[PDB]
Amino acid sequence: AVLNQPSSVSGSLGQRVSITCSGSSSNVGNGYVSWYQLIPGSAPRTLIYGDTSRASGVPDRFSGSRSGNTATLTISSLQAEDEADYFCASAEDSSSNAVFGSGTTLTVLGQPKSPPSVTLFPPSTEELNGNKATLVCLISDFYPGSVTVVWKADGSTITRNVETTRASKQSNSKYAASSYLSLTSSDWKSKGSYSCEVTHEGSTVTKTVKPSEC
Amino acid sequence: QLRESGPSLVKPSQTLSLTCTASGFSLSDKAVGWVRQAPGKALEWLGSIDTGGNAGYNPGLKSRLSITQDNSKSQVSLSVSTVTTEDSATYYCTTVHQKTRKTFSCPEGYSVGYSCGCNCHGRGVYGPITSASLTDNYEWYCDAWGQGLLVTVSSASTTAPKVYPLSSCCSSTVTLGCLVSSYMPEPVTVTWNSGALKSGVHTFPAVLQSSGLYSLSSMVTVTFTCNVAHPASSTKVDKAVEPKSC
Repeated sequence: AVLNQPSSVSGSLGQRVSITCSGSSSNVGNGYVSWYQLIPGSAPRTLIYGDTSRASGVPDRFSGSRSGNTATLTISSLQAEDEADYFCASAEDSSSNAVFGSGTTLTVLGQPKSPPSVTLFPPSTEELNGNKATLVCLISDFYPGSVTVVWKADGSTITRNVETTRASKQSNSKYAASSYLSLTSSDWKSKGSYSCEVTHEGSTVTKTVKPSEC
Repeated sequence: QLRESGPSLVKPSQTLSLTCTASGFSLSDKAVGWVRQAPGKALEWLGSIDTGGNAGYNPGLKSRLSITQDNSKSQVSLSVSTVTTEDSATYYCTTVHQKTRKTFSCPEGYSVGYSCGCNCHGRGVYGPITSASLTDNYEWYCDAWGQGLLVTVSSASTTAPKVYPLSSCCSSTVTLGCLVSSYMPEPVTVTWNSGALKSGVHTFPAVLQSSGLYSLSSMVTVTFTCNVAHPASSTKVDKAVEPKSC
C-alpha cells in the first residue's frame, strides 16, 4: 500500500546522502521507479523516472538506482536548496494504479547560524474599537530553525492566550515564526509593558511595547 | 501550467468536485491524473484518465472516486463522494506518462536469447533452455504538476477575515504590517501595492487559535496597502497602512 522510506535523512553541505525506497516485486521489483521533490511554496517536481532517467532541468547531482525491491535516490553533493520532502513511486499491476513512498524529509546541515530578527506590533485602533487586542510578534531570519518564545507583562510571564507557530523555512533559506497574544481591550490597557522574548541558541532577543505610548 | 479549481471547504458526507484545466496548453492529447496529500502524510494516488477516455483508480478508493472528461477533453474533473475529515488534503492535478509495453521475460537466473522476436538461457529448475513469456511492462510517472488546491472537510462554516493595519509605536527601517484575523478556511493570499513590492515582504504561515479560526500576518520593512484576498468567501480587502503620527 506504501513504499517504505526513511522518515528523515540528514547531511552537511557538499556531502553525499542516499534515500532508499523499499517495495515488493509487485511495484519496485518491476524497475520503473520515479522520484518527486516537494518544496513548500512550490509545486511538486518530478526528479527521476524509469529508475535512472533524470527529468528535464534536474541537476546531475541527483541520480537513481535500484537493487531488487529497493530503489535509491542519491544526491552527490548537498546544497541548501535541496532541503525538501522526497517521494518515490511506482506503478502496480497496471499503468493507472500507482503507490507512493512514505516520504523522506531531507535536512542540509552546516549552514551559517543567524540570530532571529524580532518585531512586536501592538493592537490596532480598529481592533481595539471591537474590544479586542492582539499583540503580534514576528520572528524571521534565524538558523537553525528552533526558537523559544516567552511573553511577559510587567515582569510576569504570560502563559494563557498565547499561540505560536512552528518554524518554517523562508525563501532566503533561513527560518521564520510568529506568536500571538490574544487579549481583551481592557487587559491591554491595564498593564504598562508587554514583551516578546525570543531565545535562539542561548541568546534572547526581546522587544517591548508600552500601551502608554501606542 | 496546470490549475485546479473548486471549493476550499466542503461539509462532511458531501461530494467534493474539482476541475483541472491547462494554461498555455491543452489536456486533450495527454493523460491526466489526480494526486492528493493530507497534512503531514504521504502523497496518495487517486486515479487518472488516459487519452483513450478510460479511467483508472486507486483500488482502495475506487468506490468513492469518479474522474471524467468533457467532449473536447480540455478540462478534467474529479469527484470524491461521502467525504470525511480524512479527505482534507491538498489536491494536485498532473499529466501522467502511461505506456504498456509487451516484452519477453525469463525466470530467475535466465536471460533472453539474442535478437528474439524467443527462448531463455540459464541455469535453474527449468533446464538450460526454456521458452520466454510475453509480459506487460507498466511505465508510469507524473510529468507536470499543478500548484494544488487545499480542501478542508469540516463542519465549521466559512468566516471572512478582519484585516487590521500594523504599525510600531513611538528609525533605521520603518516596519509596517497587516493582520489577517479570524478566517476560515485556508488559504489567504497577501500582496502589497498590487504586487508592486517585490522585496522586503514577509508573509508568515497562519496560526490556528484555541478558538478555531486561522490568523496570519504580513509585514514590510521599508503610502502602503496590503491586498488581502480570501477567495473562499469572495472577500478582497485592500487595507491602507499608515504609521502613527504621534
